[PDB]
Amino acid sequence: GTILIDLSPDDKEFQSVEEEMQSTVREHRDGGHAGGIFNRYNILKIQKVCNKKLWERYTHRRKEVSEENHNHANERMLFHGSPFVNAIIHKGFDERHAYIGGMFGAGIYFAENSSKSNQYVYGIGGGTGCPVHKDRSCYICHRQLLFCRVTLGKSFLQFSAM
Amino acid sequence: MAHSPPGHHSVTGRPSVNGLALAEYVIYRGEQAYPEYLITYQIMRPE
Ligand SMILES: CCOc1ccc(-c2nc3ccccc3c(=O)[nH]2)cc1
Ligand SMILES: [Zn+2]
Repeated sequence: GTILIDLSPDDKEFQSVEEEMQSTVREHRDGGHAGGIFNRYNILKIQKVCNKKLWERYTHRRKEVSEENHNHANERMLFHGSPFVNAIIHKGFDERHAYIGGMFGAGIYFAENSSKSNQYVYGIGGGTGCPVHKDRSCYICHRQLLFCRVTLGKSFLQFSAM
Repeated sequence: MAHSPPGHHSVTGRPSVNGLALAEYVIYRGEQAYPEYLITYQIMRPE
């Protein structure tokens, strides 16, 4: 039940999503090992992901969380990179999309820095890079990220050396 | 998947060393995220 709607680059919604993508690039402590060496992106396409069932699943949970947290979902817009982006947009997020070995335990991880999520497009640690050239810093191959609506509710604060 | 810490719905990873890094977050229920936008891109080689 998923359809993808292309946004025009002239659309304010395209422009605000692109700005969040570009403005949240940073340098990484691996010198580019996982995600590649870059300061900015060439945005090729932004598509709205439309699925009524998956949206209703989200809003149902959001209401449960809000009701447990003084009517505050604590909703953010956050990046997600994953080899399973196609599965996610069709079937929704679930336990198969978790980072089992993540530093905060087995769960689904999101980033404020788009460049952090870029490190996971080809797998944990960038895996072996793009399927065509085996290059984690490939400048040719098309990558995909998700910009996601995320309910945090009451969030446990972990101070961490990163 | 693990559970959220008792009395919490997510974890926030606050950076404590790299002053330029932004936060990272973890949820333990897939229903707590919706994949709004699919962005197709290339990384650009620095000039
Ligand atoms: C089999 C591995 O599945 C995944 C999928 C996504 C991610 C992932 N981890 C992150 C960790 C910190 C910040 C951002 C991300 C991210 O976008 N995806 C990790 C493992
Ligand atoms: Zn490539």
